[PDB]
Amino acid sequence: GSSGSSGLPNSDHTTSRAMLTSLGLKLGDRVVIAGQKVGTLRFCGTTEFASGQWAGIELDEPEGKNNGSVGRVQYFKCAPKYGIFAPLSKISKLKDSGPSSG
Repeated sequence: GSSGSSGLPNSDHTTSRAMLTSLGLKLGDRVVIAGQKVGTLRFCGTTEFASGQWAGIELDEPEGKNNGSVGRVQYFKCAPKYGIFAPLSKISKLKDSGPSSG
């Protein structure tokens, strides 16, 4: 680990409990990144490369900028150029989306 870098203890303090229930997503559900990209939710929480709430989604087609793992840190397993990560806050449940008016 690293004492002087980010802040507050590690492991503990997880914000991945009051998000899945509030939003309505779970491991094994079809989500949508920004109501555009369609993928299957596999991992949900924080990332090691970036900062904030993310999720390791797995697109059905080869349109991802990863292969399940990011550099040295691993999240989920999948084919090459299939796994991708996007802001959970930006990832919502499939369907029920459409501003229309703008």
